[PDB]
Amino acid sequence: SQISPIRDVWSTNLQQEMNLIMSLIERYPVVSMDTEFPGVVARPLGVFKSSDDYHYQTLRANVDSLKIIQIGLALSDEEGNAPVEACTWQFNFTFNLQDDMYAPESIELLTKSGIDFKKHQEVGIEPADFAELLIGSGLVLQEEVTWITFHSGYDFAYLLKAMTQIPLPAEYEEFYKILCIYFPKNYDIKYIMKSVLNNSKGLQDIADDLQIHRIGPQHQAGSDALLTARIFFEIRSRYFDGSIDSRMLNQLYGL
Ligand SMILES: [Mg+2]
Ligand SMILES: [Mg+2]
Repeated sequence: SQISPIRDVWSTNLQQEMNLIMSLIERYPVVSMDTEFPGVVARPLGVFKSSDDYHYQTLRANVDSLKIIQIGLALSDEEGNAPVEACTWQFNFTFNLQDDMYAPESIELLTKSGIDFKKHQEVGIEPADFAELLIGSGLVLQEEVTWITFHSGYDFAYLLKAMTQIPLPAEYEEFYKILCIYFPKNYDIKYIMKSVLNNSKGLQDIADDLQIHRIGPQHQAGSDALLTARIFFEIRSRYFDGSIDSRMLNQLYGL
């Protein structure tokens, strides 16, 4: 194939690329997702309702405060085939190294991983513009579409933040309720692999183990989302004989 496996999206081609995605989603209704963001800059203080509560209050504090940098969406059909048009889309969001908050370590990691911060400052997408398109796209609010993620608390929180444009709910129970309306059918591969199957490996280590090859750069959301899709179908085949167990629906790792 002579076209790009990873389609990059900027403010200049947002509408075109969303139009392409909208035209494909009915035929390729399995969406795998990842996000990149500027890390964690703080831990909230006090003592907490649990341990997951502490995890949720950490997430909420940082996701509310730190701007999204990339979202990766990889479409597949129900047997794992990607559209020939694109193995994955990578949405690149507006960010300003001089003005915005971030963990310096994360910016360095993203830079080494290939993020063009100057270009994100110049033609990065506004999350709000993306969110209007995403909500009307057919990908969310639809039981017909399955979302696939990995260790997904922050990743899903960033998408909910984009769509709602307001601070996240104060308690996990409320976050979970609203999340399951926008993403009514989702699987977290980390929950499946570690919490159910007692395999603690990370995304890349699972792919290496299963001999699944990565296309694109590690630690970029497009490539990470595509690897997520490929691991999902291989796990479904190897440990679920083709049919994922319904007890794993909508369970997020660590929350
Ligand atoms: Mg992720
Ligand atoms: Mg990633």
